[PDB]
Amino acid sequence: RSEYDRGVNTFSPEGRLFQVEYAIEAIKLGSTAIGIQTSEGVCLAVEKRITSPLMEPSSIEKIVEIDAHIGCAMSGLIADAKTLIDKARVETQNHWFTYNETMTVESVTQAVSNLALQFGEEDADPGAMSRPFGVALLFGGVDEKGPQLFHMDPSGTFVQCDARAIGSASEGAQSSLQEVYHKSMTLKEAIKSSLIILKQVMEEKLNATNIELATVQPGQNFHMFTKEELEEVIKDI
Amino acid sequence: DDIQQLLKKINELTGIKESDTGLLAADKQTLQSEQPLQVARCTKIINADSEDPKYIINVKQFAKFVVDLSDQVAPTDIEEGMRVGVDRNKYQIHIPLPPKIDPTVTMMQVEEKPDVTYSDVGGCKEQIEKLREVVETPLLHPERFVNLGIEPPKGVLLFGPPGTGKTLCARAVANRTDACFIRVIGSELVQKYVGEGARMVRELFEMARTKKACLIFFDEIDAIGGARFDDGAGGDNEVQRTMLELINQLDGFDPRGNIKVLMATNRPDTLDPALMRPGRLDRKIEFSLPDLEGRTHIFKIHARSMSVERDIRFELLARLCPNSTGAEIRSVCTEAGMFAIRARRKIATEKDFLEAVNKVIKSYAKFSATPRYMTYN
Amino acid sequence: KRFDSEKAGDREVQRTMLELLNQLDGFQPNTQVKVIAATNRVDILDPALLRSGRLDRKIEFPMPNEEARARIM
Amino acid sequence: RYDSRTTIFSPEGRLYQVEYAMEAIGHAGTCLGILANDGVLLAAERRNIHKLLDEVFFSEKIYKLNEDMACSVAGITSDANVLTNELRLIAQRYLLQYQEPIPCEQLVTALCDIKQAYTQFGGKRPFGVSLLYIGWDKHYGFQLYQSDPSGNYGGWKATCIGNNSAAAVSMLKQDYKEGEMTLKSALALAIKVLNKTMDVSKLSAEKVEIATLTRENGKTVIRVLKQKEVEQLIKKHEEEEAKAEREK
Amino acid sequence: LERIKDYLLMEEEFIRNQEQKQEEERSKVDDLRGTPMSVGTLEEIIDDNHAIVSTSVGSEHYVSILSFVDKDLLEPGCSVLLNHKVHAVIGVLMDDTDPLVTVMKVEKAPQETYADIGGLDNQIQEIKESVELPLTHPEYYEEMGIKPPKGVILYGPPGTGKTLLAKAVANQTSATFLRVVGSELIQKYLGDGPKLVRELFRVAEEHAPSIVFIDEIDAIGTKRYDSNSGGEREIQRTMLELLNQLDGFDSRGDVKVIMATNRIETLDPALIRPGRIDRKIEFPLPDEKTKKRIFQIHTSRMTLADDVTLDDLIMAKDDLSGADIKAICTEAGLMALRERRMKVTNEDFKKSKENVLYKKQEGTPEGLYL
Amino acid sequence: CGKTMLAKAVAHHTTAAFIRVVGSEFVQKYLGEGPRMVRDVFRLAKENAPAIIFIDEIDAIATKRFDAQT
Amino acid sequence: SYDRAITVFSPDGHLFQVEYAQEAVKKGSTAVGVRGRDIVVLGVEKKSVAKLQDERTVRKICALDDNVCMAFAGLTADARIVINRARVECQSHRLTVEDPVTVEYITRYIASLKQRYTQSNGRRPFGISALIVGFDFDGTPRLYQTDPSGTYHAWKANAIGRGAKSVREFLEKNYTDEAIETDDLTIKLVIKALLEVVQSGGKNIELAVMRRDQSLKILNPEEIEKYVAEIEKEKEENE
Ligand SMILES: Nc1ncnc2c1ncn2[C@@H]1O[C@H](COP(=O)(O)OP(=O)(O)OP(=O)(O)O)[C@@H](O)[C@H]1O
Ligand SMILES: Nc1ncnc2c1ncn2[C@@H]1O[C@H](COP(=O)(O)OP(=O)(O)OP(=O)(O)O)[C@@H](O)[C@H]1O
Repeated sequence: RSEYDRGVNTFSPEGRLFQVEYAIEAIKLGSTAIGIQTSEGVCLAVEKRITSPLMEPSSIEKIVEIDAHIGCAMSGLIADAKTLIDKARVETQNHWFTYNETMTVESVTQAVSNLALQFGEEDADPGAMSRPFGVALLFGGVDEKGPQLFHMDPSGTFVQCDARAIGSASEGAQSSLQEVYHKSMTLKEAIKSSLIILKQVMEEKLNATNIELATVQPGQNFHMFTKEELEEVIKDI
Repeated sequence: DDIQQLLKKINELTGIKESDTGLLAADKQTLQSEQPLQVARCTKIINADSEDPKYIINVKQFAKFVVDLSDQVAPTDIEEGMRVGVDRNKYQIHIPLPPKIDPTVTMMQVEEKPDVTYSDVGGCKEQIEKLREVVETPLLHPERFVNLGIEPPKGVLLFGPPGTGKTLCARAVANRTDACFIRVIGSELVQKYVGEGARMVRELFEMARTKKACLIFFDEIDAIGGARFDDGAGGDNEVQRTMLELINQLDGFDPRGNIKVLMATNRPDTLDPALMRPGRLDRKIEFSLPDLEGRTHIFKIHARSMSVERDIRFELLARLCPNSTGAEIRSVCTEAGMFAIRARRKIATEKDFLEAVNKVIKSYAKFSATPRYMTYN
Repeated sequence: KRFDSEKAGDREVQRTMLELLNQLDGFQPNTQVKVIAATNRVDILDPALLRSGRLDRKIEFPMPNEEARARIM
Repeated sequence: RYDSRTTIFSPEGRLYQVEYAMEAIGHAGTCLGILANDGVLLAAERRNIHKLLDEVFFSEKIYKLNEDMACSVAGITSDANVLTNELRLIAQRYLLQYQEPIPCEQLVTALCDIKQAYTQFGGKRPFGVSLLYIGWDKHYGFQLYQSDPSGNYGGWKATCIGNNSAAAVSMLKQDYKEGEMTLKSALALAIKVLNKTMDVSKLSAEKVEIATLTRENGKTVIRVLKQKEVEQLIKKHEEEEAKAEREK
Repeated sequence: LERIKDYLLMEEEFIRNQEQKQEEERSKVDDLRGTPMSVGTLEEIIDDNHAIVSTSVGSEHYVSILSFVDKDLLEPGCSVLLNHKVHAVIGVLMDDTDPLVTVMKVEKAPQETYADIGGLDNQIQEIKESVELPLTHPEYYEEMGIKPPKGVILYGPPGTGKTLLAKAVANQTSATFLRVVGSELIQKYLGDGPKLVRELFRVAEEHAPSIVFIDEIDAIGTKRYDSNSGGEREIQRTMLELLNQLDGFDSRGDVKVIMATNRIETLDPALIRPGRIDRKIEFPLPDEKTKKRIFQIHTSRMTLADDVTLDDLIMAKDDLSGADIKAICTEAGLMALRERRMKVTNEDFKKSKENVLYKKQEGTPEGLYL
Repeated sequence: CGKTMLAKAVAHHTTAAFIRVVGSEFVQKYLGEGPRMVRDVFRLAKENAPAIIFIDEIDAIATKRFDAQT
Repeated sequence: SYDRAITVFSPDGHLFQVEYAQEAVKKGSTAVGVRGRDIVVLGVEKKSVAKLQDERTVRKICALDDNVCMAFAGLTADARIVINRARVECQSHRLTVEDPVTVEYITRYIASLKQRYTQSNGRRPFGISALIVGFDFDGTPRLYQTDPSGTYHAWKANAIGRGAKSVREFLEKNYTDEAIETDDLTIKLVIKALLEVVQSGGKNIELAVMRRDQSLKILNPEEIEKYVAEIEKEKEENE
């Protein structure tokens, strides 16, 4: 750092962009979210990390529905994620409105990235988004190509990932994922694998309240709020 | 009052006891010979002359004395530029004096070996590797460097956040150096007399030159005048002269020759530019806050001695430590044992460390470590 | 720069500086003896050492230019 | 440190620039008001009196804002002129839209929202003016109000803002009687409080400005007492002190 | 009138402290030793027994040693004692540390145990585990595998009695206690001051278990800022020597450091790091329960009326420090003596709190605003 | 306007030991050097007649051994 | 990095200026809320009567719409602005959609207004953490809270302002399914929780109740006293 971090406008003598890197750091404050993409479908798992018994579990939204075929998991600032999540929800519906078809997971990730990129364009909606967003979004959906999982980052950079981890314990989760992931993994096998990795990397015991799971598969729709099966899958493992 | 009287009576009894209690051939023949034996004050010869030698000697603060050789001496044995002992009464060089050892400089040499292996230092493989080829491999196997015709850096500066492990690595090099290690006392170099410390720095290099291949560790370089504001007040003038004397002896007009210098500073920015310039110190090995693999390794090494359940996950504990120096990771391990001692459980459990992780980092006023803000999840 | 510390001071160092000035000023008119001196900072040096002819020669060393750097490497 | 921008928030959640402006009101002429059953009053200290100054302008610290409302200003002189105009504008704008005199609390809330905005927006400094509002509205009857540079407002049976406010508030809290103010008694309380707060000796008529608002025949009749009316009240206070002599 | 017995005990103790040669061998040594003996450094050792000795006059003549008790103790840097005239080494080297270091050692602690302190029980637990517990039961630490924490910092607002915990440690410590202020290293001479820091530590190692208290550490080490004007504090060099002693190569042996600062933020990060201050203790301003114990302890040895309500004073006013409580108790006694009543009424305590708290004015308009 | 010509004049016409003692002259580097000047005056006033001091050249301080902590 | 600038991040990853705004909420008077089967109730503290000052003007609990009421903790003026904007939106939602505002919508609207101030310099993040309690159409009672950070959450029961943490710890033990069993028992739970951090003042409480079928009513001071006495009797019975 050493100065040159005052704005995304300034460039480092090294040529690095500070502030964009600082926003990448904000994701670490987030709870870990693990997504695995398999031929049967894409599985998303998250650590709810409920702060108090009194607070309602539903209000913390770590896994949200962008559309019937697409689901998203967010690690990072809650408010920033909401602006990006709304754009993805409007865009999937607008693509349906203009083209009478379901938007591909990659195209939604690209569309969301376009707003994320405008950290400081200086032309678009002036007085809005003067800083980089601090949220990393995992988009898991089944499109015409097939099940696809895409990771976006605060810098507008997106990639297709067979398995990925975001948030605190992402680094630990990725190392575990490389050992566990294989091309022929079934969605059921992947769902068990994701929670096993989540249990190892979360300090609290993996009780049903602690973990929220989601799965999108070609035959069914979003189906990304397994409810009371959170207890069933955990007990079997 | 009666209890106070008992103590007063006890004191009176002690007073009665004290009052009642009240109611080698070297010291023989040798002393009679020893008292007549004369003294020979030390002095340093500067020159010699033809015919009567008339060697002229500066006593050490007194005067240039034209003293003839003593009758019972060999003229050849007395030499120009040799310390000698001159009797005050006979005003002659009764016996020559061996060269001054200058023990304070000798004391700084480590002599003993600190018992720390490189294995104990953890999470800095790259920093260890950089030190190995400026400290151990060039000295142990100079042939490889010669084959590429590449000289070793011959200088190293270790800088990093406090508690990173810079000194721990240095003691580890001392354990396996196989060459003289000269730890330097920074306060010793500063001295009451003007430039007295600068004289010591010349001696430090002279001692280093006499030994073959040696490493000098200037820990806390900031103490050795590692800045050159050199303002008009010149409060640091005596130290600034000491710093410059180190710089010239280090490099310029024939440098270390066989001396490798290791300098460790918590604040690198304060160091004077001339010292920072390479040649004096070619390598710049900055130690860095350990990454998650390093944080797990430091936890494992520190906790290996402690008795704990075999199922503890250091990876989770290291993850919970976002930016922790090695000393703070050691502080978590010791604190976790202290909580088990408080509850009197001989074998500690994962929970004890988590309480310590909160205590060592979050409980300290880091503020970032303790979260009251919902802001991000 | 000559210290203005009152009473106790590093008087000896100023005396050494004066001795060099004494040899340089109004002495060594013969060019048989010449002195080369170097400093990382010229700012500390007193104006007296340069004087008018005591150390008239100046040899500024510039930081290496791009052409120079390729040759130096 | 955390000063300059009204926008910056100190690590203790404190807006120093707003706090500095609220403290600044102290360097201003004393302004005090008493709710007074069957009336309401505003009293001010006419500072900076000089032989050459004409004082031709009617009033100086007391400005009417409507047929049934008035305010006394203590703060930066220029900011006061800006706020008084806006308060007058809001009063007529409500009358144009609803054809009824603006309820007093609303006029105060509206200026307070404008004052509040200056604190939340980076470019401007927080207003340095604090003012007292006297008026009668059908919804809540005779009322008295205080506004702060922070934009906070309150309704006070009695309060003071300029100069030695704490001394007046302490004197007012003991002397004031709830429901028994009876206008003429309230005027006496003001002259006595003014004598204590002002370092001026004898409280001469020129130094004091008194404005009284009463509802007569269904119409508010805001009046600024003339010097002769002020003089008789001062003589009565002096005579009362003479009666107090020996007994005290 | 039991005071006379107590005064007698003190006088008797002083008398006891006040009351605390060979036929031929000693007389021969007495003859050998000069009436005046000058102590000087040993520079070189020679087998002939004539060893070079450095002196203030710098006469380094080789001088014979004839020490009856032992002459094998000679070492480089030892301060040998020499005859004023002959200059021969008289005998066993003098072994006394520098005078400034001797003043720090404390043998008597005025305060008693942790009983006087009330409501700092969590703070007492930390100091005990770091200081008293390792010495009393060394086995527990070895079994855990933990090495006992050796350094503590007490940081609190003024009057939270951080020093009182230190005085309590002195009352019940096996270890020799060296009490040195952080502001006691102002040596004018260049050098010397960093050397004094080395001297305090060498003495602590010599005395084996030792506890070092450095009250007001802010003066010795703060920020480590650059020379700037060029005055050059040299205090930074002194702090660096302390930093070296605490964890700078070698080891600290068995010496424990307790340090107290009103402000901890100013203190430089390197000094306040694990390895120099493994355990950190915070003294907060007393709350309610802590205040009750302190108010009781201060009023325990004074006449108390039934009318006085200790709870009312504590609950009504919040912000008073533990020291402030003691001042209220002393002031209340004086308030009663004005009315010539030895017994203290509730009214006296109420008047006392007002008088003590007149200099503490805090807050601005932060009332209507929030 | 003639204050110092009068101040010097008082020194010329004085029978006292009017060491005008402008604030900065023989004064050395010091912090709070007001005592050194006054102490000399008391002794001189005692030696002859009460001495008189004129405060001018008030740059006695601002010495090299001077500077507040921050 | 730097604390001063809403948009500069920190090397750790924190917008400190936003966190500094949360401090103003803590310095505000304590306010508590509970979700009841038919009587969502919010409690307020620190009436702090100032002698010659009228207390109609102080309004810590302000209704936004018929089905939704709100209690603010933090700077008073900033709260007045947020309450008014929420009030306008509630009416606008009825004009845009002829259905009453669901409680979640108004909390999302308040969160969005708060986030918009956080996004750019030239604006100060609002220093309030309002608690919004109401019954939505379909008669479901709900309680939500909004942080100054612009985040919003749904809470069965929560506390904000000075000593909020203490009240929450009390609710963690006290709040039970039985406690919300009766309308009076829910009012009692707010009074008991408020009493712990309200000091012994007792009078310094202004609990307000939403019937979820009727309208918000501020409880009469005498009615509040009767509940306080009933709580004291129950405590004596337990002894
Ligand atoms: N990488 C590491 N591996 C093992 N122990 C470590 C490591 N880093 C720090 N420590 C621990 O910290 C201490 C070592 O600190 P060290 O002697 O290196 O000085 P430092 O604090 O880095 O130096 P300075 O004060 O000059 O910054 C020991 O307690 C050691 O066990
Ligand atoms: N009364 C006087 N008669 C004649 N000449 C005078 C008189 N007063 C002043 N002057 C002339 O004016 C000059 C200026 O006087 P002087 O410098 O003492 O003024 P000052 O206002 O005391 O300023 P300063 O304090 O800087 O000395 C005198 O030196 C003298 O030449």
